[PDB]
Amino acid sequence: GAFMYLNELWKKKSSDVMRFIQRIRSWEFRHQHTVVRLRRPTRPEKARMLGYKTKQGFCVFRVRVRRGGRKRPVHKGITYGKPKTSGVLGMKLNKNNQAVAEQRLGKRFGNLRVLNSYWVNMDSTFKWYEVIAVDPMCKTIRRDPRINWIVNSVHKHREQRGLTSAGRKHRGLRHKGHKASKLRPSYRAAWRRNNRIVFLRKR
Amino acid sequence: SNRVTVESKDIAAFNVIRYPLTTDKAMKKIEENNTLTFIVDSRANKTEIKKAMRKLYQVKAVKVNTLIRPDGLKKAYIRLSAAHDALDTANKIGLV
Amino acid sequence: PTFVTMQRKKRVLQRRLKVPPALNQFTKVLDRASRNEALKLIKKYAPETRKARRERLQKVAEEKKKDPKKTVSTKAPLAVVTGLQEVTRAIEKKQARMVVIANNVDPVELVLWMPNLCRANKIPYAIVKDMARLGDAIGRKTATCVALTDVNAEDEATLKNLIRSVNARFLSRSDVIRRQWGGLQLSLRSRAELRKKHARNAGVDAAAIIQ
Amino acid sequence: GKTVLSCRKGNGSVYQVHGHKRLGPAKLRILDYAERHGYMRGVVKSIEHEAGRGAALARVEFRHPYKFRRVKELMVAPEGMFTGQSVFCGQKAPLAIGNVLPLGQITEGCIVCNVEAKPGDRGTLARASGDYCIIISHNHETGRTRLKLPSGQKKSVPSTSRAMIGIISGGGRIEKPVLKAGNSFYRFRGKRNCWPKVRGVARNPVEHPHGGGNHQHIGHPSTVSRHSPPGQKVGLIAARRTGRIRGGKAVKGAW
RNA sequence: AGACCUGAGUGUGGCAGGACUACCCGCCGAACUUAAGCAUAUUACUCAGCGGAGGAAAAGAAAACAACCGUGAUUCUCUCAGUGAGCGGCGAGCGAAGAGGGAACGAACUCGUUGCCGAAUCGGGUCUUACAAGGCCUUGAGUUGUGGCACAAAUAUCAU
RNA sequence: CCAAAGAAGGUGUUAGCCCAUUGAGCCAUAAACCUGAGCGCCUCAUGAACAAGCGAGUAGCACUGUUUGGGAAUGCAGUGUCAAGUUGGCAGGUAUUUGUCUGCCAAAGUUAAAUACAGAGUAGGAAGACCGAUAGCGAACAAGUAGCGUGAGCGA
RNA sequence: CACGAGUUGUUCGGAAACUGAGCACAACGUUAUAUCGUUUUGUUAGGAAAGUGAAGGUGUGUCGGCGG
RNA sequence: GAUGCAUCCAAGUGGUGUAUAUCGCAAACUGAUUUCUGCCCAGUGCUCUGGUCAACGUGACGAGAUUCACCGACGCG
RNA sequence: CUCGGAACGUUGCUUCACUUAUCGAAUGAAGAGACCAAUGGGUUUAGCGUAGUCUUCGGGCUAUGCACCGUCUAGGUUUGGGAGUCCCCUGUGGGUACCCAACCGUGCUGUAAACUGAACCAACGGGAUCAGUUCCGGAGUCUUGUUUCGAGACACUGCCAGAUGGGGAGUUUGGCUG
RNA sequence: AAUUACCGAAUCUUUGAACGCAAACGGCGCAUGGGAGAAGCUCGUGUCAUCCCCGUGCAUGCCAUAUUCUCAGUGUCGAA
Ligand SMILES: [K+]
Ligand SMILES: [K+]
Ligand SMILES: [K+]
Ligand SMILES: [K+]
Ligand SMILES: [K+]
Ligand SMILES: [K+]
Ligand SMILES: [K+]
Ligand SMILES: [K+]
Ligand SMILES: [K+]
Ligand SMILES: [K+]
Ligand SMILES: [K+]
Ligand SMILES: [K+]
Ligand SMILES: [K+]
Ligand SMILES: [K+]
Ligand SMILES: [K+]
Ligand SMILES: [K+]
Ligand SMILES: [K+]
Ligand SMILES: [Mg+2]
Ligand SMILES: [Mg+2]
Ligand SMILES: [Mg+2]
Ligand SMILES: [Mg+2]
Ligand SMILES: [Mg+2]
Ligand SMILES: [Mg+2]
Ligand SMILES: [Mg+2]
Ligand SMILES: [Mg+2]
Ligand SMILES: [Mg+2]
Ligand SMILES: [Mg+2]
Ligand SMILES: [Mg+2]
Ligand SMILES: [Mg+2]
Ligand SMILES: [Mg+2]
Ligand SMILES: [Mg+2]
Ligand SMILES: [Mg+2]
Ligand SMILES: [Mg+2]
Ligand SMILES: [Mg+2]
Ligand SMILES: [Mg+2]
Ligand SMILES: [Mg+2]
Ligand SMILES: [Mg+2]
Ligand SMILES: [Mg+2]
Ligand SMILES: [Mg+2]
Ligand SMILES: [Mg+2]
Ligand SMILES: [Mg+2]
Ligand SMILES: [Mg+2]
Ligand SMILES: [Mg+2]
Ligand SMILES: [Mg+2]
Ligand SMILES: [Mg+2]
Ligand SMILES: [Mg+2]
Ligand SMILES: [Mg+2]
Ligand SMILES: [Mg+2]
Ligand SMILES: [Mg+2]
Ligand code: NA
Ligand code: NA
Ligand code: NA
Ligand code: NA
Ligand code: NA
Ligand code: NA
Ligand code: NA
Ligand code: NA
Ligand code: NA
Ligand code: NA
Ligand code: NA
Ligand code: NA
Ligand code: NA
Ligand code: NA
Repeated sequence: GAFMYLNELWKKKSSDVMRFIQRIRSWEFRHQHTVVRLRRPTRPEKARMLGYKTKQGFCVFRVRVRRGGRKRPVHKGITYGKPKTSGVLGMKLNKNNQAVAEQRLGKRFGNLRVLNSYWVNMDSTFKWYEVIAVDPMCKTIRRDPRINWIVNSVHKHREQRGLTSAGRKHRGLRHKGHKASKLRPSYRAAWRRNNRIVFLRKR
Repeated sequence: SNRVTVESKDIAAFNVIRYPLTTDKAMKKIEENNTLTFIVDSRANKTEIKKAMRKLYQVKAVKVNTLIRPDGLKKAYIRLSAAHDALDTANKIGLV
Repeated sequence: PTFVTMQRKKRVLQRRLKVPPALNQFTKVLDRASRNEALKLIKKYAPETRKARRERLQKVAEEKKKDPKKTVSTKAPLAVVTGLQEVTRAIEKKQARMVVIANNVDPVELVLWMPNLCRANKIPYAIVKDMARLGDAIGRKTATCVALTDVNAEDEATLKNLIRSVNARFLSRSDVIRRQWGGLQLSLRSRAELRKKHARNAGVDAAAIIQ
Repeated sequence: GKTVLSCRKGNGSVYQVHGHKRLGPAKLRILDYAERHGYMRGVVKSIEHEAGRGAALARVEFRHPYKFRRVKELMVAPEGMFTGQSVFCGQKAPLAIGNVLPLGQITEGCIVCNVEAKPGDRGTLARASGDYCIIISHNHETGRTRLKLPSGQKKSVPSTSRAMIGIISGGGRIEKPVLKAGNSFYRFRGKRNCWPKVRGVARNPVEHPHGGGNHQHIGHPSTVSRHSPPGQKVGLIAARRTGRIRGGKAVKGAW
């Protein structure tokens, strides 16, 4: 189908034609807002893959995040304590930019449920992700068996708890077995299991 | 309308005017200044007190002077028209 | 307004930059006369409306209830193939006699590959001016592409002439299309400045030639 | 240690400008079509003093080029400007003192003020009292005019930038001795919180690199590097030389 | 004229906002302390800080272990094991996993894709005792794709 | 004298029989819940037999930071660079280049139970080899009260 | 200490209803994090923040004027 | 001489001197007149002209990891 | 061993020209550029040729013409053409001294020593249906588009690398001992 | 018509996320309904200017929507 052709075209991201398209798009995005509502996704194939449907109640927002590593927000770069915890510029956030963009969108628009997001463009200073959101109060959403689940309360602000795909990625849930033994079900849960002192009754 | 409770227009002045005062100064003003002293609603208007006197005691108030007491109540000095006897209206109210 | 400024500057940038052939091929659209003729044919073979389809299905149901033994075909009357998935399937199966692709689809990657697929499968294809005009032809708001798979005997000659005129522009010029780069177009003020500069320096170096 | 005063002044706070009683920015009129093609005539209505400035300001009334109204610009007056004077601003303005002309229309060797570093900049050079630039030469190939600035430097600017003819008023303010800390107090009252000045050697080691010691001295050389961090760059910053200048003053500034 | 693309204004119908916060999920994150000093280390992926849910949360249906005569989503317990694993100024210290006995368990499903269909879809009116998983209508949305059928627990579905 | 009841509360001393309790049962119920997936009716669904694909700025890889028992790198983050799919990929706890074997098929999503409640609530219960009014909660009492501090707070 | 009283405004003071040094809601940016920044040198915001109306259309009421 | 100098700030189309413009801003020292301020650039600063110093590149041996050569700026000399 | 060239593709630097990214200004984004015409653009402004060279025979593609887009001006200077002083009383009042072309010019009604006047909400003229009722110009037109100006692919943005760096952070600064 | 207990129906001042706008102000709006009106008019009767009173709506963002609402763009076409 046409999906195969769009998928291969978007796998060829370093070609001349795709570089031209992405440069024009990056200029246009650079001259817009941080969060922009769109009628249709820029990549319909990727959006449909990640959960978007051309139905009433589905929304797409393009969110912009600045690129680069984290700076520790200490006054004048002054830190007190051991020299180990003294770096101000070389530290890195333990959360990826896709998760940051999803969280910014979800915190800005609290009446929507964030479902997924995908990379569309990046330039020397910015990075753009399209975030799929669902309206929980729409009859089309509330009567569809395949998106019904997002209306429940356990899914409120899932992007803030890191339950989206990018959240799982930076939590390490992409791995199983010996690669994620201390990270499952979460690192806090594993720490609790491993560090709680157990007092059996008769011992 | 999102407010559905039944509110009666004929009982509004009973809330505006609560009870009269029978202190020495209040009774002193009745005889000479044609003035009745009342305790009224603390959020009430002088115009609303003037209307409430007409609706309740069928008298015309030419002047109303209100003060909020140091204990939080509101006290109104209502001077009746010269056509009305403040002593007669006080007798009708039930204070003497 | 910012959106006005950006929509004008986007066109300016697209003209000023160097456009690779894959994107530049959509600038060289079919001519006006053949575009009007193709839209006339597409509108003649437009898909049936919701009401028309519903009445046809109701009549089919009545013909079924008249006697269950007789089987009535529920196939729709012959029409154009409309929709990205259906047109792609028609091209891939080589069922399409002639494909029409709008040049102003954004995202362009929906139809950027379609001329190459049509060329590879040897199906005649034309690039036309508006998905809005295609949608007006087919009864919708817009249309990325439309495929003519078959026509009636009355329209066979029109389809053949359209195929020839379309192949004149698109299928027979494949070598030029695959290699022609676009863009690099100067502004009017820049062209005027260059012309005046050349006029000023027209004969400064006349005394350096021996003759 | 504690923060140095030169770095504390960068926070603003109580070290900002005393802008109350000031009339506003003193600029040339906008570079509009009338200035770029013909000229505009305005009338000097009043000459006034602004707190914190040593030169006089001129309120010049022009007509609006597009509307039925009057504009009333406020500029720095050149010396000799009087009330009722006619000021011509544009390409076709005559070469007279107080007129604003493009730098390409002014003869070489002319003394100008309120010079624009960029076209449309509305004047940023030679604006202190008694100061002026000298037009050295024009270059019609590149369209640029060379000027000698009040500091003695030479600067090339686009010839479309405008300039007022004459020197800035109030010249000779610095030749009168102040004689009194009270006079200095009143002088700086309209400028900002920068006076009196405490010497670094008179402070403690916690606040200043120069402070401390049983004798009032700078322990280390007072010439500091250009790459010194803030709080360390105090004293003579990136000095190419020191001591009493002999045999001729050089032109201060970068090359 | 007109379209449709992008973007406004208004009407109409909604929702977000704060509290709580024991537990749980995401970030951010010390130091006292211990090393008889101290900088790696330790405390501790802890306190404090900032978000977000729920009666639980998270996890969860193999890109899993293993190396067997093999096992079979997740979670938890005993055990493995303070370990002849490992990590560590190899110092002070730190430190898991598979297997086994159990608890639980009707435990599995959905989409994109690919084939074959193609508006059969969704809202909105109106009607049926019905804001029906129903009929009828509707350009309103959608062909820049909504919905159906079949993909291993599989071997057609579609009539009548 | 009672006990299918001895149950431990009250009552002017230490109560099975002074009182209340201590049991079968009985009566009454918005919805939900449970019951030949309780059972009719209308409506609406619906069961059985009559060839190609499979998730790309992704996975890698480099550098830097961090985290881990994970050690020529257990996860993750930044930035650079960036696949395969016709020795297809991934894992197999010493880096490399091979070539064999085994298990599995990443980069959408949902999912109950067994588990937590380490300074929460709501409506109830059962208690205790606990404390006994300088104790046990700060608070057995008009206690976060009176009072104190500009305030954050502190607090009988 | 107990008990009972006492404060009356068209014009007084404030507000309605001015501007100042200033502040910081919106907006926009930033931040893992808004509980951060900017926000008067005429003055928000890449920024479509005017709902108000000079004429003249047309009706209605109040005039004068013309002829009949 | 403003795409400046000093300097705030975790950050931004962020902030201060600067509503400024060298008779100006910013940073030091000495301390009213008056009379003067000698010699020293070795040291240590500061400043201005032509061996070594990183990453990155570039090539090569090798199955490859690895390695080696070359190039390489402030700075220092 | 060294040196000389092609004639190719590619490319490491780099001059110069440019402009669209980007940067610096200014402005209420208030008048940019052209018309004065390419080393320009159109087969929805590519029409007509010519010569190659292709073709899916429908047409292209390279050159190279010609045509179109696409034009109007203050003023200066000189070339042609036509064509209408009078009242009252010497004074006063009212009026006429045109058009066309070319070339220059380049958007141009004002000043050039200054010494404080006023200017808004159009007069008016055409064309259609005295006055309506509309148009139109008065008050040029155009747009390969950019608010304008200055820079401009460097310096502006990330990341990696090295210097320097008490400006600041942490720590330490043995023992024995008349 | 006891009183207790329990609860299905009612009430529920001023605030506060607090949201018409402010605020050491029991302040001030704008719509849209009411109410009371001792001037005036009308015939104590109606009606009622100014005034005073009360209810409801009116923050911002987002989403959906418009019997298919009103617009903007030297965006793309298409008429003309
Ligand atoms: K960042
Ligand atoms: K630090
Ligand atoms: K486990
Ligand atoms: K001072
Ligand atoms: K110790
Ligand atoms: K740790
Ligand atoms: K087991
Ligand atoms: K007892
Ligand atoms: K294998
Ligand atoms: K889940
Ligand atoms: K738990
Ligand atoms: K509990
Ligand atoms: K003396
Ligand atoms: K020296
Ligand atoms: K060197
Ligand atoms: K420019
Ligand atoms: K338009
Ligand atoms: Mg971090
Ligand atoms: Mg898990
Ligand atoms: Mg009073
Ligand atoms: Mg001292
Ligand atoms: Mg110091
Ligand atoms: Mg001294
Ligand atoms: Mg000294
Ligand atoms: Mg905490
Ligand atoms: Mg549970
Ligand atoms: Mg869950
Ligand atoms: Mg540890
Ligand atoms: Mg689908
Ligand atoms: Mg049954
Ligand atoms: Mg039944
Ligand atoms: Mg990657
Ligand atoms: Mg660690
Ligand atoms: Mg560790
Ligand atoms: Mg897969
Ligand atoms: Mg017990
Ligand atoms: Mg006691
Ligand atoms: Mg106690
Ligand atoms: Mg106590
Ligand atoms: Mg007392
Ligand atoms: Mg007063
Ligand atoms: Mg102010
Ligand atoms: Mg400011
Ligand atoms: Mg002296
Ligand atoms: Mg000396
Ligand atoms: Mg031809
Ligand atoms: Mg041709
Ligand atoms: Mg050609
Ligand atoms: Mg409020
Ligand atoms: Na200021
Ligand atoms: Na010292
Ligand atoms: Na909340
Ligand atoms: Na087990
Ligand atoms: Na018992
Ligand atoms: Na000195
Ligand atoms: Na002194
Ligand atoms: Na001094
Ligand atoms: Na020396
Ligand atoms: Na070297
Ligand atoms: Na401008
Ligand atoms: Na240091
Ligand atoms: Na120190
Ligand atoms: Na110390």
